[PDB]
Amino acid sequence: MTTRMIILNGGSSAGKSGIVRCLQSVLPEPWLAFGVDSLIEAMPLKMQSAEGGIEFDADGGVSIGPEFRALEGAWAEGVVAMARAGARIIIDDVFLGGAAAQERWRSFVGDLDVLWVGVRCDGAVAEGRETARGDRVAGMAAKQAYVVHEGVEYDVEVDTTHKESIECAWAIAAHVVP
Amino acid sequence: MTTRMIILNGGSSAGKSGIVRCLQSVLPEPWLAFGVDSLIEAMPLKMQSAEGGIEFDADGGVSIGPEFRALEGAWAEGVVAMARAGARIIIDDVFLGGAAAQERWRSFVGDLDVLWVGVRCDGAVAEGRETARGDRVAGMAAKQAYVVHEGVEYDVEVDTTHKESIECAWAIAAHVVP
Amino acid sequence: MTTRMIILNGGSSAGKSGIVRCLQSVLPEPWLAFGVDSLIEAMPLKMQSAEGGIEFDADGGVSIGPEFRALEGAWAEGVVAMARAGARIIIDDVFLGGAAAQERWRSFVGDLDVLWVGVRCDGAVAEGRETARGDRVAGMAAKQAYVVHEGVEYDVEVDTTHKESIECAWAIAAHVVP
Amino acid sequence: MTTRMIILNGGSSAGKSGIVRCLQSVLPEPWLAFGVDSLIEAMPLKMQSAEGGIEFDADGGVSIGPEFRALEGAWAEGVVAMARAGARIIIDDVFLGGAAAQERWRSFVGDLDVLWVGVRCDGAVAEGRETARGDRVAGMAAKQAYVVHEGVEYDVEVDTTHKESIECAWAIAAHVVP
Ligand SMILES: Nc1ncnc2c1ncn2[C@@H]1O[C@H](COP(=O)(O)OP(=O)(O)OP(=O)(O)O)[C@@H](O)[C@H]1O
Ligand SMILES: Nc1ncnc2c1ncn2[C@@H]1O[C@H](COP(=O)(O)OP(=O)(O)OP(=O)(O)O)[C@@H](O)[C@H]1O
Ligand SMILES: Nc1ncnc2c1ncn2[C@@H]1O[C@H](COP(=O)(O)OP(=O)(O)OP(=O)(O)O)[C@@H](O)[C@H]1O
Ligand SMILES: Nc1ncnc2c1ncn2[C@@H]1O[C@H](COP(=O)(O)OP(=O)(O)OP(=O)(O)O)[C@@H](O)[C@H]1O
Ligand SMILES: [Mg+2]
Ligand SMILES: [Mg+2]
Ligand SMILES: [Mg+2]
Ligand SMILES: [Mg+2]
Repeated sequence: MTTRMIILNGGSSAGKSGIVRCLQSVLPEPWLAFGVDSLIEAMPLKMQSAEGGIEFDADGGVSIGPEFRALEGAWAEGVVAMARAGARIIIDDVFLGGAAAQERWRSFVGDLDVLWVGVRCDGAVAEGRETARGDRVAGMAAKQAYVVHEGVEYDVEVDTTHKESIECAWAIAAHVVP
Repeated sequence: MTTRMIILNGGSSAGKSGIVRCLQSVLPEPWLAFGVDSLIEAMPLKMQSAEGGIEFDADGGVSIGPEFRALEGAWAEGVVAMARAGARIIIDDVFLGGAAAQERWRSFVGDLDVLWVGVRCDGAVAEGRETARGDRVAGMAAKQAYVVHEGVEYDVEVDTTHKESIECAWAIAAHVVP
Repeated sequence: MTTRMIILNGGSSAGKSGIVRCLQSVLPEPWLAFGVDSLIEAMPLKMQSAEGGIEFDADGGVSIGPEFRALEGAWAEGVVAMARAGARIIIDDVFLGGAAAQERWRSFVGDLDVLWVGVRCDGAVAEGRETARGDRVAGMAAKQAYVVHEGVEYDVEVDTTHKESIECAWAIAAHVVP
Repeated sequence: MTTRMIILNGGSSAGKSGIVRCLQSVLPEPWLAFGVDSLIEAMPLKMQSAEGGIEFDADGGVSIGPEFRALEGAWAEGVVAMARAGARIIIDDVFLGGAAAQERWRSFVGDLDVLWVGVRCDGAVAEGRETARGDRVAGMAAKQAYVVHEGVEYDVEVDTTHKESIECAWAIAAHVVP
């Protein structure tokens, strides 16, 4: 019944991190937030230049090797263990592998009560926000806007194309069982 | 005729910096961007704890003393001199003093060809974005959403309540004379 | 035998994060880094204004309430679970409670093979670096420089007062069993 | 007599920005700080991918084109105009062209009272700090450690190899005429 973990999936610039910060403010109990950004931040800088690490193409493409996966996997078991220990966890990720990525997460969460959230946004709109964010490599938002949702099953879906982050946070918070 | 400087005015979280980065991307010639954020960044950290410096109240209020003004004034003459020297300058500021703030800027720009831009956004919407930005002191967006525009005259007005940053950038870019 | 986790303890501005980034570069296998900075970053922003959250005094003091501890505890079990799952973890923390803080960590790591590292630095020198870092609240470095080491037991001790981060990283890396 | 502007020159990771923040804290009057970092930040992001913009090689090399120079030049006249208007300015730059770079600055400052500061640091030590800073492209520090000082004339020279930033700030502050 009680929601232990909230997992958001959406393309780059779809507005996930904004929604996450809104949720942390809205939800009464303290929720810990981790995601693709914090993981990469925690990983050695050289992982971004490594063999089977992660590589960001100049056109917005992304390649993930086994070195990166091995770590991410251990990290996933860790966040789940945190939830199991009583910490409310919010995870924002990018399911590059679509359904396969969701399945990978399912293998780690087991029977933990999870709230699966989909964060959609028009490709062209996301691209604009990517440019607005100033520093982002161009091309990622457009490339990930749709494929990351293929075959993915959600409990709640929000679309930031015409809805503010705080509004999507309200919609999501309503599906969180205390 | 040729636009030398673009000055944007709007409350906190109205979306100015996003628009500025979009303009830098859109406009063909290179535009240098400076604003309230970069100025404070350039000022001594102690200016934020000083006598007649700048003080951010816990409720989102802002107080500016003479020490801060003295510097800002010299800085303003500097950015104008940059434009005079041929650098295309974009300035994003918050006219806390309404018309008075615009008048102060006018005293510095002289007959320089300037494009005055107003960036409006619904107070409640701006507040939401403030929360989404995660780290912002709560209360500033609501407090500045309307008063900073009182008596201010613009050449172009954009409203980010229902328009993306890139879209507002297109509207503004159309009024920029090459 | 094989080192699974490296735990660094030292006062603010002692140079922990610099050493951690050097270790991630030096050590051949990928090491995940988490610490006080990333935890606070992951915690709701409101935790910094909460009842039994964390509070940074204007003079550099720090108060931790039960709300903060509850989360930190679950988080600690999580990073340990990550190590247990095969991820090499580096943790940089500030043992405000001295030996008590180390004991708390011991209760979580169990028999996991851990490398306890002490990072010392002259109080006045740390204070200077605090000022140099530009944005840091003044007073923290001096306050934490010595008490955080009282009764704490280390496997390796490095002193950054006259040694570069990369040098301390070499000293620490030599005690890491592959 | 009265010092109007302080210009620091040194290779990447030599510790310039740390010294600058120490100076802003130490010096009694408020000093505005601008440098290579703030300029690039103010320039369009695309300047880093442009024809005659700025390009950072993967090995730490740096190439500056005419597009970048044109802007920098106008910007230089601007900071000088700020000083002329009464704002105390601190500039931290990297004289890639050695004496030629200092000459370029001289053409802009005219007879303005300037304090020329040299910030040296052992190449290998700077490289280590580069790694410690975590995110810096490797190779820049070593490449710039010595050539940027060739034929450059200073009023004060500080060496951060064995001196803290705050200490170098004290040495520099002593040559600042009120
Ligand atoms: N609902 C929204 N309406 C308009 N702009 C938004 C909205 N949500 C977020 N933004 C803006 O979009 C930009 C990018 O969004 P954000 O960083 O939240 O995306 P993200 O999905 O977290 O990105 P990534 O997947 O790369 O980590 C930011 O500048 C953010 O402020
Ligand atoms: N048109 C928009 N639609 C939705 N979200 C937007 C829009 N423009 C900007 N945002 C988001 O609003 C937040 C705050 O906006 P931004 O930082 O651009 O405001 P600002 O006016 O520059 O703030 P300040 O005055 O404090 O410097 C950011 O998270 C940004 O991504
Ligand atoms: N060995 C060193 N010699 C000189 N300066 C150093 C050294 N190690 C780190 N520094 C500098 O000291 C400053 C503060 O150090 P750092 O941020 O690494 O400390 P920290 O212990 O991680 O801080 P906190 O506990 O607040 O997280 C930084 O500006 C850093 O570059
Ligand atoms: N005197 C010092 N002793 C030890 N570490 C130092 C000293 N001064 C600075 N550092 C550290 O060296 C690193 C790099 O220095 P810093 O960023 O100040 O260099 P910089 O010359 O400003 O770089 P750039 O030219 O790329 O802008 C930082 O992590 C900083 O904390
Ligand atoms: Mg995100
Ligand atoms: Mg702004
Ligand atoms: Mg640290
Ligand atoms: Mg610098």
